[PDB]
Amino acid sequence: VSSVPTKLEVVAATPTSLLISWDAPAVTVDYYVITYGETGYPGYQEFEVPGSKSTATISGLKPGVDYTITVYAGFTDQYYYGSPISINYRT
Amino acid sequence: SERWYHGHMSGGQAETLLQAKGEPWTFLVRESLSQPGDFVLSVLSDQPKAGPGSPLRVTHIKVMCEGGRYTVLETFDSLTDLVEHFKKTGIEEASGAFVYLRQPYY
Repeated sequence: VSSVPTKLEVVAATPTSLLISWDAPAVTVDYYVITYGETGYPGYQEFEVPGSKSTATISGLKPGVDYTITVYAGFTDQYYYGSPISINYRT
Repeated sequence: SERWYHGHMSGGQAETLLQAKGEPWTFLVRESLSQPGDFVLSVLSDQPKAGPGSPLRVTHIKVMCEGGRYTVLETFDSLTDLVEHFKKTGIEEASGAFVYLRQPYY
């Protein structure tokens, strides 16, 4: 839907954790939703973050595993979340 | 085959619902708010989120739906046939990590 978070980086990593930062999209966001899980597998964990926050910490990962980290914009207006931006990082 | 389905429900509300009624392998099906038309299998694991006493880790599994078929491989006619199939052996949520569907959340 085009108004999607414009970048998503891993700012600092330990073998079992990541500190991701995204940059807000052009439109006002009420909250962000972030999922993460192993690339290729259907399971993922989920947690929400206030609209004023652009960084989150992901903990409890296994070392040397490719995880897929996805961020969505959340709006109270909308039934569904915004378009996602996602990367892949190896712990 | 319909009472474990909760429709428009967020992943975080599922977590809150499953962690409070905190018995392992309690599951429910909800539509995905990230992809319309798909659904999510939200399962309460037996693994604590942290140390002893902490809530149990909730795991969400994408179930894709196109052409009237349902998949998480193989496909299924309905969400019931999917849930019924994985109730037997479980879902490999991650490399070597399985979740099991024992108790439906009504």
